[PDB]
Amino acid sequence: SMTEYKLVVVGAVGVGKSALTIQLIQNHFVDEYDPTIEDSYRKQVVIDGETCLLDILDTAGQEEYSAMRDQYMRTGEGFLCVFAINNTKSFEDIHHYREQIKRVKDSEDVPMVLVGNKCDLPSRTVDTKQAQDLARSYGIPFIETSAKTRQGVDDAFYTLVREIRKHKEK
Amino acid sequence: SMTEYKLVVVGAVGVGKSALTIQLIQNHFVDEYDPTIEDSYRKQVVIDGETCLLDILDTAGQEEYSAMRDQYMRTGEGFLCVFAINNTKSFEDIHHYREQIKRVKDSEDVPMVLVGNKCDLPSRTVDTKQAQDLARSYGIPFIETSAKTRQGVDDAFYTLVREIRKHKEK
Amino acid sequence: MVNPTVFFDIAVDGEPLGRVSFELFADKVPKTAENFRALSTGEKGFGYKGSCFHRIIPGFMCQGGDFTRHNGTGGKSIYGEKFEDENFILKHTGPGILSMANAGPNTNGSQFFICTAKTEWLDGKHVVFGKVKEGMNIVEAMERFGSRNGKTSKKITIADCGQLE
Amino acid sequence: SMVNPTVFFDIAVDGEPLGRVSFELFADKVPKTAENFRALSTGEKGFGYKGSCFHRIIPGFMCQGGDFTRHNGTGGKSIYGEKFEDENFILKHTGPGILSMANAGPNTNGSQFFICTAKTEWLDGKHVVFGKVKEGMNIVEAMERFGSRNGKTSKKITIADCGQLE
Ligand SMILES: CCn1c(-c2cccnc2[C@H](C)OC)c2c3cc(ccc31)-c1cccc(c1)C[C@H](NC(=O)[C@H](C(C)C)N(C)C(C)=O)C(=O)N1CCC[C@H](N1)C(=O)OCC(C)(C)C2
Ligand SMILES: CCn1c(-c2cccnc2[C@H](C)OC)c2c3cc(ccc31)-c1cccc(c1)C[C@H](NC(=O)[C@H](C(C)C)N(C)C(C)=O)C(=O)N1CCC[C@H](N1)C(=O)OCC(C)(C)C2
Ligand SMILES: Nc1nc2c(ncn2[C@@H]2O[C@H](COP(=O)(O)OP(=O)(O)NP(=O)(O)O)[C@@H](O)[C@H]2O)c(=O)[nH]1
Ligand SMILES: Nc1nc2c(ncn2[C@@H]2O[C@H](COP(=O)(O)OP(=O)(O)NP(=O)(O)O)[C@@H](O)[C@H]2O)c(=O)[nH]1
Ligand SMILES: [Cl-]
Ligand SMILES: [Cl-]
Ligand SMILES: [Mg+2]
Ligand SMILES: [Mg+2]
Repeated sequence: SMTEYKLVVVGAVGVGKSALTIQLIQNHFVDEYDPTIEDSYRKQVVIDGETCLLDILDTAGQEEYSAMRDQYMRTGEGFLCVFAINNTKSFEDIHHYREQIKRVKDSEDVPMVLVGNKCDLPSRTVDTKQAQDLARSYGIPFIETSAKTRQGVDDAFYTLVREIRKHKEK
Repeated sequence: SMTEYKLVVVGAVGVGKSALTIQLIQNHFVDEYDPTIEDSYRKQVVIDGETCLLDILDTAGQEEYSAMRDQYMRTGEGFLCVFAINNTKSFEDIHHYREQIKRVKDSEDVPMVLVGNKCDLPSRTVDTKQAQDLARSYGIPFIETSAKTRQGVDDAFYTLVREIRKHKEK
Repeated sequence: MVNPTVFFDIAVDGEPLGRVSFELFADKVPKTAENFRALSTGEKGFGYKGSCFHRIIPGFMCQGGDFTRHNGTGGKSIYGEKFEDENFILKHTGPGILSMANAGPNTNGSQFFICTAKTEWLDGKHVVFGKVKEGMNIVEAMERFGSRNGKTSKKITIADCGQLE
Repeated sequence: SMVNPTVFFDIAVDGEPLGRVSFELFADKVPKTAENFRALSTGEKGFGYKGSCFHRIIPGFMCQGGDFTRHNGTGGKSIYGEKFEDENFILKHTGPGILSMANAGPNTNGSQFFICTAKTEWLDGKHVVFGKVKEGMNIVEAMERFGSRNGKTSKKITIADCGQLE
């Protein structure tokens, strides 16, 4: 039998939420930017020998519409929290997402993965160590990804599935 | 605040599952048949003064692929069980859909609404009393609809949300 | 003087749908009205003619005006790529209000939106500078081509545009 | 083949040539079903596949087409009438390139067919297998890329020409 996972991709405008999702789902990348309102995808995959149905909600980076954003967090089972390694403000924003998820879920233990995207670009402004230390302080995994080269894309989503499994089986 | 409900539309091939869903989401109807593989939609509504997001999974009428169909029922919170009032076999098929939902969800009390669609047509073979009697034996509501005229479309989906909310009170 | 009026002839996959005209509130928002007026006539050598209403969300608005990248990300004003928020005197009071799209404070270019409902949460963030005069029924038709995520079911364009006497 | 006919499709994407796919039809084992597909490919009865669309393409599974009557994935007709019976289940859906009849349940073969892009063994005993791709599996692989999870195609994939090869 299979198992379904409700993943939600969050992070600041332009960090690559959609590009990551499209690489996972459709195995391609383009430079052209299509700003998101809201998109949802379903994909069957095998993770660690188990058949999984991934439901992925690709959210917009904008920060308004708290009623809708809160509902995304209430329904979601795990959160891919994305910043870009060449966008310092997007990294500084990350703690807002952790705070909002903990507030809406009323818990300090929510499945989440910190993702430093655009790791192919030679314009880094956020050091890997800074992000590793922040994730360690939250008790969550951290991975660097590139939606362009595909580095880490499957691993980021599969790690999030593994975090949800651990939380549900605890 | 808001809530969200996962609604799943089931029933035999050709009964009007998609036409009903398209009326709710896109406010139109065409006579052309577009056989479903699988489609999902989202809509924000207010029901009994309470705002909610409706996630609607529009399933195919076919009965194979039990692993996928079981997953549809595990994740779904309420089911529209649709037959057509001019298709006696589709009415006879209803008990199968219901037994499957009960077994997958391990419960005799799952939110569901019996929907008798195509009530605009002059070729009825299932009378209202037959359907009301079946719905009464299940302890669920019966709603007659026409996706063509839009009669009962909102009522069918809103009634299902009401059934989910009643179930959650237990 | 009399606020200027401009028109858009809206098309659906190239076929005429109808005309929408707008009053531009030059009396209250002169710099922003003048940008939209000039982009509607094309007199600077660039502007709205041919561009798409790329984002239409039923219940909210029809957004368009990207004549530089043709993909919802671009646009430019007659003053440069961007210009400052002129004032917030006018509000998003109901259907037909014409307001500037933006990416945050002081980033007005060419993209704009026509409200199809009151959108009061945008007050103080988006500069309102005009309203539909004739053709709300055409805006209502445009709205039916939209969807939750703004993607349109057919391509909605400004086939012609200009200034009325 | 010394016994089985070969037919071809010239596939187009929004009218642009993509390539040719040819098929061996297993008339030796499935004669009635093979003969239907052959005659629909030559158009010799006055109707057939030329111009029709691959309306449902699902990557990892199959490319389905053959509705030349309703032109929307609901129709079909055979050279024997609107429908004909399942002839036999001798052959199985063993892998990419298998050509098999689409249907709406038992004994409802018409003209719709599918080309497998993977093994689809759960269809064995329910869909009549009657041929296989001979040349042009790379073209089928290229068609598969215009599909999606719900079968809808991003561009219109058509049989621009078709016929029988000696
Ligand atoms: C949470 C879902 N969600 C909703 C929402 C809220 C409540 C209920 N239901 C929903 C939707 C239906 O649930 C899927 C909204 C909404 C809006 C956005 C993203 C998600 C949203 C969103 C995304 C990008 C840009 C903007 C908004 C502002 C935008 N700017 C640009 O497009 C610039 C361009 C000018 C350069 N770009 C491209 C960048 C990146 O800045 C702009 O000025 N306007 C002009 C004014 C209406 C506004 N668009 C817009 O579309 O609001 C849609 C709206 C009203 C429904 C709000
Ligand atoms: C549960 C989701 N789901 C899946 C599935 C299973 C496992 C994993 N993931 C999925 C999908 C990806 O999850 C979204 C399938 C699938 C198939 C259907 C519906 C839903 C499905 C479906 C729907 C209508 C008709 C048919 C299948 C049979 C059909 N007949 C007609 O089209 C006739 C026509 C000939 C007159 N019509 C129109 C009617 C009504 O009968 C037919 O002969 N074939 C030729 C053989 C492959 C087959 N189509 C087909 O498309 O299989 C798709 C397939 C292989 C992915 C299975
Ligand atoms: N080099 C590189 N570019 C990337 C990468 N990921 C995204 N981009 C680029 O960054 C831009 C924004 O990407 P996108 O996925 O749309 O960002 P988003 O976070 O979904 N934005 P929004 O909040 O508007 O939905 C695009 O031009 C895209 O090609 C990456 O890993 N490497
Ligand atoms: N007169 C009338 N026709 C209807 C009504 N609802 C659906 N139809 C028609 O019945 C046919 C099948 O409808 P559709 O919604 O596709 O059925 P479905 O249950 O989704 N079929 P599937 O199982 O293949 O997904 C179409 O031709 C549609 O126009 C209705 O209320 N009245
Ligand atoms: Cl906004
Ligand atoms: Cl099937
Ligand atoms: Mg995005
Ligand atoms: Mg359907």
